[PDB]
Amino acid sequence: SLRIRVPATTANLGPGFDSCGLALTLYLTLDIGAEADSWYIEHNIPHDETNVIIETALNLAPNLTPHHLVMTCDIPPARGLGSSSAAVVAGIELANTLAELNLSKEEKVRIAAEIEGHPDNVAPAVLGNWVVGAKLDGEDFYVRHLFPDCALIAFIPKAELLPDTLPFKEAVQASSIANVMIAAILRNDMTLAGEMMERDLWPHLAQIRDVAKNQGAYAACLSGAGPTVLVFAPRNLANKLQTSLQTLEIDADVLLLDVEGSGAEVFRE
Amino acid sequence: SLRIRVPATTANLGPGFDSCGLALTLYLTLDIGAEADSWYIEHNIGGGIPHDETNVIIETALNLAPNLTPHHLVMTCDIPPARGLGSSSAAVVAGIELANTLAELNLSKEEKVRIAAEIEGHPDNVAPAVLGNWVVGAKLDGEDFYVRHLFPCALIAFIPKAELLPDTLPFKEAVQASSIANVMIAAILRNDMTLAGEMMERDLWSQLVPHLAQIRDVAKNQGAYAACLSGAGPTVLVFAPRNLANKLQTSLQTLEIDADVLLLDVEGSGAEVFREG
Amino acid sequence: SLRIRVPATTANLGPGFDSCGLALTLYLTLDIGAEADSWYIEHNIPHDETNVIIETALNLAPNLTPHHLVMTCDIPPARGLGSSSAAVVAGIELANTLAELNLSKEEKVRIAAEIEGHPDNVAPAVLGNWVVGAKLDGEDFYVRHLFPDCALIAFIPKAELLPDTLPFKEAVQASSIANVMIAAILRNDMTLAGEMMERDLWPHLAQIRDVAKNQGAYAACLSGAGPTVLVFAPRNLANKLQTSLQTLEIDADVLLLDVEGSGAEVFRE
Amino acid sequence: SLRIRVPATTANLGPGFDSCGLALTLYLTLDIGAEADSWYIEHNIGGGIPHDETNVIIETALNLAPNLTPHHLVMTCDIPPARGLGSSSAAVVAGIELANTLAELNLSKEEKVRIAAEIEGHPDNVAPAVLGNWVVGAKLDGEDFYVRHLFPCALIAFIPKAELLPDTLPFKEAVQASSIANVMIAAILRNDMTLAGEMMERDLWSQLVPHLAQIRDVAKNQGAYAACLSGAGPTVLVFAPRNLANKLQTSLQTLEIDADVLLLDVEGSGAEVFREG
Repeated sequence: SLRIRVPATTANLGPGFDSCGLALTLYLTLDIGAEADSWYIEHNIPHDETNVIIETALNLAPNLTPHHLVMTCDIPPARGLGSSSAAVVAGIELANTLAELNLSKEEKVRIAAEIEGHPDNVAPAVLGNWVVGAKLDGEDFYVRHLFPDCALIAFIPKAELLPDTLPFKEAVQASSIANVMIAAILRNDMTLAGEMMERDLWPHLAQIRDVAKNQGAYAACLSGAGPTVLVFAPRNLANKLQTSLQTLEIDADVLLLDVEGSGAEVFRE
Repeated sequence: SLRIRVPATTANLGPGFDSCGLALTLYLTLDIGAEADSWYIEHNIGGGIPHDETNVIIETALNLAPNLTPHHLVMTCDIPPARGLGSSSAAVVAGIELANTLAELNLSKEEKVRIAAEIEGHPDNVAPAVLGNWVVGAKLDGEDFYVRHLFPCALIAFIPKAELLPDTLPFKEAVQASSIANVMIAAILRNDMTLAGEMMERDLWSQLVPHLAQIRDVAKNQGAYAACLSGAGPTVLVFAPRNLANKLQTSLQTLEIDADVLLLDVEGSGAEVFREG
Repeated sequence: SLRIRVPATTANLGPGFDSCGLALTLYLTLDIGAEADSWYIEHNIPHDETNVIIETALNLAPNLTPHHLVMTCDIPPARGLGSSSAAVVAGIELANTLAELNLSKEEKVRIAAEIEGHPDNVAPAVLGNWVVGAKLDGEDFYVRHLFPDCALIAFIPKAELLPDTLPFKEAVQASSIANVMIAAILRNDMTLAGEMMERDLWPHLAQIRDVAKNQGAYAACLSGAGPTVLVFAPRNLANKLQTSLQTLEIDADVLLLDVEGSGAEVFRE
Repeated sequence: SLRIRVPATTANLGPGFDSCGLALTLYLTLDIGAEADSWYIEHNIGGGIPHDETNVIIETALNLAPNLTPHHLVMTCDIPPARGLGSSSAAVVAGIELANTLAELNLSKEEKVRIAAEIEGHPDNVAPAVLGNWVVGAKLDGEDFYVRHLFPCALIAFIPKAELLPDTLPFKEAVQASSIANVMIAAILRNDMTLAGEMMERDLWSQLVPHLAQIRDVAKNQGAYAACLSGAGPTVLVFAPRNLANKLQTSLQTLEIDADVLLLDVEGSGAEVFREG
C-alpha cells in the first residue's frame, strides 16, 4: 500500500526564532487503504474528515475520493516537535498524490507555510535536514543546508497544562546572535553554535543544561515553544547523556535522535 | 622599515546591522620611523586629520600603552575619511597594532578585535579589519563572538565627497529583520549571491540615495547581485560577479554621478605588521 | 499515473575520475500503464523485457507482474551524461515500487553500483546533487554535498564512432589535484576548483576551453568518458557562453543545465 | 624582543599523501638577539642539532637572504626532531620567517609556502606550518595549490624515541587510493569524523607499529575516530572527540608502551613573527 512518512521538526534553535528549523528522525506515517463513501483513520485527534490531514488535503483538492487510512505517529502532540506541522505536510502529500497535482517541493512549502502562518517547521518537514527561512511581505525565502553530524537527545516531558516592541539595541543583539549561530553551524563549529543557541534573547532547562554541558554537550535549548528540551552533542556522548538525563527522576521520555536528511516521502510497503 | 597595513571594510551588510562586514582592497599604511621627543605623523590626507598625539591612531596606541616612547611616522591612506568604508575603524586597528608592536604586548587577533570593538562600540568594521575577508559578529555586552567565512565577488564603489552635514521596534519587525540576515548568510554559503544580494538590499533596522534605484536598475540588469549603502554611507557599493567587474565599472561611469567609481576586491588578509624596504 | 524520473549525471569532474558525480537537470522519465501479459515500452533501445530498465527490475524482483510503460528521455545515449546509469536507476525504482520493496536510498545506491561496476554516476542519480565516492574491497563509501550555485553549459556533439600501471609520483599528483578540487568546491571556490578540474592527470576540448575560459567560465571538462564537454560558469555568463559556443559551427547541441538537487523520484501526474 | 613561533604539523593524513596536513600545538620558538660576527643559536635540544650557520634555520635563511648580517638567537622547541611531527619543516619555515623579517622581503604567505615546499619537496607539513589548521595541498611541478579548511578534535600523540636506524602502482590502485582521500576530505566537511577516521586508517600508497591494532582497539572502543602514524612516523596519533581527550590520555597511558603520551590540539594559527618581553 501507498505510505506517507513525514518527520518531526524542531523550530527556533534558540535565537533562530521563526527562522531555523531542523528535521528529526521521529515520524508521522500514513497508510492509504481503499476508496470509500467517507474518510476514516484508524489510529492511537479526529478519526474522520475533521482531522488536520484530511481538512488540509480537501483544501488543496476539494473533490478527492474519500479513503480509509491507518496512521502511526511517534511524534508527541503539543510538545514543540512539529506534530501539527507534520500532519499538515502529510495532508499536502495526500492530495498531491491522490489528485495527482505533481506539486514541486517549493510549492508544497509555500502551501504549508501559508496554512501554518510560519515556514520554520514545515520547510524542513518537506525538504529535510536544516532550513534557514524568512517571510517577507508575500513570499518565503529559505535556504537548505546539511546540518553537521552530531547526536540529539530529546528530553520530552508531559504536555503543558496551560511582547509588543523591543528596544532597538536588544533587537540588534538578538539578530546578531542568530547570525553568529548560523555562521558557526556552517563552519562545522558546533561549540560556538551551541554557545549562541543557549543565548536566546527573543522549566528544567537550567538543570538539563548543567548536566549536559558539564559532560561536553554542545547545547541544550527549547524545541519550538516547548516543553521538550533538545540536547546537541558529540556522538560518543549520546548513550551516556541519555542515561544521565534519565536519572533526573523527572517524568519524561529521553530519546536518541538524529537529523532527518530527507523530508516527507511517499512510498510503497 | 617597520610597516603596518590595515584594510578598508564595509559594515552593516544587509540587515546584518552591527554584525556583518567585509574587508576591501583599500589601505591605511603606516611606516614607523625613529624614536623622538613627541609624536608626528607625516601625511597629505587633508581634512581635519591631525599630525600629532591627537590623531586617532596615536590616542588609540597611547590608550593601550601609555608609557610608549614617541615616534615619527609616515601614513599612506587611500580609504577616504568618513565615507562608509571603515576609515575610522582602520585607524583604530592601526593604533592597536602600533602599541602591540612597540610595547610588545603580543595580543592575539581575538584580543585585538575585542579591543577595537570596545573602542568603536560595534564589531563589524573592526573584526574584518583584523581578520580579513567576511566576518559575522556579535558584540554582547561583555564579549565578542565572530565567525570568519570566505566571501565568494568584485565591488564597484561610488565614492562621493564627505557628507556636508530609532529607539524601539515592534517585536515582529525585529524577528523578521533577523530572519533576512539569517537567509543572506545561509545563501552566501550556498554561493547563491543572487538570493544573497536580494536580502542584502532590504534595510529593516545621504547624498547618493536618490540615484540608488537607477544604479540598481543598471547594475542588476547586467547581472550584478545588489547595490547598497556601505555602512552608514555615503558610498554605495555594487556587488557583482568578478567577470563583470571591468565592464560594470565602465558602464556605471556613464551615469555621470558626482562620485569616483572605483573597483575593489574582497581583501582576504586582515591587518599586517611587516618589514619592507 | 505513477511516474519515475531520474536525472542525467556527469562523472569524474576531471581528476575526480571514478569518485565524483553530479546530477544534472536532464531527465529520463517513465510513465507506468496497466498490468499485462508482457512488458512493453512506448518510446523514441529495446521495447520489451530486454530493455535495461526491465532486466534490472526483474533482477531485483523476478516475479513482477508485467506492465506497459511510456518513456521520455532527453539524456542523449552514449554521450557521457549517464543515460545508462539513469536507466538502471529507473529499473531499481520500478521494482522497489511495484513489488513494494521499501528499499532505503543507501540500498538503491549499493544495488545500482554493483550492477554498474562503479558508483560515480548512480549515487548522484539516486541521491541528487554532488556525491564523492569510493569502492573499497566490498563496500561503497560516499558523501553527498551541495554543489555551489553555478550555471552549466553542455556542449553535446554526436555519439562516438568507435594504462596498466602509473609511476608513483604521477599517481600521487593526480590524487592531490582531485583532493584540492574537492576542498576548493567545498569552500565555494569555483575558480580554484575549475583550475584543478582542467588538470586531469589520470577533441574540441581545447577550443571550448579557450572560448569559455577567456570570458570567465570556471572550467570546461569532459563529462564522464565523453564526448560531451561541460562548462561550469557564473550564472550571468550562461546565455552568452551558450551563444558563443554555438558559433563554433561544430555539429552539436548546446544546452543550459543546472545541478539537479534531488535524485530519482516516483510521483503521480 | 623579536620572536618567531612555528607550529608542529602532521602530514600524509590518511591517503592524503604529500597533500593533507594539520598544524598542532607544539612549537619551535626563536628569540632573535643582537647583530654579531657570526651566527649562534643557543639551545638545549640535544642530538646533532648544530648551533651555527649549518643549522637548518640559518642555512634556509641565508639561502633566501645571502647578504644578511648574522645574529645570536635563542631557540625553544618542544617538537621532537625526526619524530613525524614536522620538526624539520618547522625549522625551514622558521628560517624563511627569519630572512623575510631581517632582510625585509615582505613575502606573502603564498610565497612562503611555495618556498618551503620547494625546499622540502612536498607541501603537507609546510603549508599548515605557515597557514595554520588543516591544509589540502598539491605540488605540481612548478606550482602549489592549497585550500585551508577548519579541522573539527583533540589528538593523543604517542611520541617514542627517534628511530634507531615504491616505484610504480597499478592504475586501479592509484584511482582507488585517490577516492579514499577524496571521501576523507568530503566527510570531514560534513563533520563525519567517524567516517573520516575510517578512511584515514587505510594506507594504500617503524617502532610503534606492532601496537597499532591495540591502540586502535582501546581508543576506538571509547569513541576515538582513528589511530594513525603521523607522517612517516614514528609517532602515532589518535584522533578523538574533544570531550574524550583527558580520559583517553589517561586510558592510553595504561598500556605502558615505551613513549610519552601527549595531548595536542589543532593549532589554528600558522607561523607568527611578533614582539614580546
